[PDB]
Amino acid sequence: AQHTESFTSAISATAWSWIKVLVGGTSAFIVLGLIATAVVALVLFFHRH
Amino acid sequence: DKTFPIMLNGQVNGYACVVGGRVFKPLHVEGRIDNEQLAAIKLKKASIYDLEYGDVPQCMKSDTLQYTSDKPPGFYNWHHGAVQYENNRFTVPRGVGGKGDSGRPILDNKGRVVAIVLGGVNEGSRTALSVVTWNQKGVTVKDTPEGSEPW
Amino acid sequence: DKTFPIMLNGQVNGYACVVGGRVFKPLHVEGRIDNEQLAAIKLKKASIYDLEYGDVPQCMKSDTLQYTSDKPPGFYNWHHGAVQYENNRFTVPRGVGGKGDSGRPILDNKGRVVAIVLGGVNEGSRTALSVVTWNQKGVTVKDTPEGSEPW
Amino acid sequence: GLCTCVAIIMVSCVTSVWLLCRTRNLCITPYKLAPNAQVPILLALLCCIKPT
Repeated sequence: AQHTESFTSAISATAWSWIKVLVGGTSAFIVLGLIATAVVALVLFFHRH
Repeated sequence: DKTFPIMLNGQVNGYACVVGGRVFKPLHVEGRIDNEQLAAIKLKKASIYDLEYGDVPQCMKSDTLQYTSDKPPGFYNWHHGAVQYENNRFTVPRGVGGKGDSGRPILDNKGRVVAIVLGGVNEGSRTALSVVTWNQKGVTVKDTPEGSEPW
Repeated sequence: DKTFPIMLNGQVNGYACVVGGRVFKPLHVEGRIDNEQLAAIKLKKASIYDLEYGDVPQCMKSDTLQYTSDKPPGFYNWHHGAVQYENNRFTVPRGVGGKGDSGRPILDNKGRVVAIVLGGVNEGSRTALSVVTWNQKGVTVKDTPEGSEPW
Repeated sequence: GLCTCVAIIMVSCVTSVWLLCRTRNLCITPYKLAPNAQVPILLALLCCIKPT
């Protein structure tokens, strides 16, 4: 071979977009959960106080 | 009053109250309820208010205490005596109540439940009660004076 | 009288009734009305309310029970005694009513129909009635406790 | 093709117009059954009625 591979040379646009949609999906779901937990805490605090 | 002594080893640890078709029981008080028929319903717990819920069996659903969120400051009866609502605080004259008195309803003069108490803290000649109140919008909320301990 | 027993096999299945301009009768009750001047007027059914409605003869017209959607909680009368309106529900003391009681009106103190019963459950020392009410805007709505049965 | 086009259009049209009629009488039947509810103007316009 006249070149060198770099462990990213094969990923390609489709697989990039897929792994992105996956990672972003998991991140978005977890962050949605955490923002939901904060919203419940705040509404309860406003309920009493 | 329709409350029930929860026991374990045959001695009462607290009182369990039915309101609006729902057994209410303070979460912390532990053991067996004194009426078998309640003893079977699976209590569904809620730590945020330290209560364990259960919707009362069909055959008694109309023999359940009422409740209200409408609370003028003033004198409200209670099992062990008269309770004073002042300054958005439940107070009892000193020394009356303690371990076992948790979870007895606090009634108004019209017979309606306005609170169910979970503990108390001494202030001078009175004791402020840690309680479950239905706030001015009716959302259930645990109102507790500072440093109150679980009865 | 101003409400008529519809008949089946001789044995009154359901008292149907004449409210505000329209005879009403529950769909589940199957019977000849016992008043010739109604016993044939075609009925316009509507299953969302479990009822059938029909215009009364132009001579019959001025006998027709009044109604009104404003029903503050309190005591209302009923053939089989008093009904009580609390917590947006009509309740009747236990054991009174059953198969045959369908469709009789519930009247107020000025004598106007506020509700027409379609069913019940006995719940402890009382009985919740599944009924057809005129909601706070005057729209008809079927209010039913859980598990209620066609009387 | 034309017989199936006439069939699928007619079936769709009549099922839809029967649904439209069913919802119109399901809108209207409460107000019909309660002789006096002060007539709406978005319900009462949309579904047909002689207003109060």
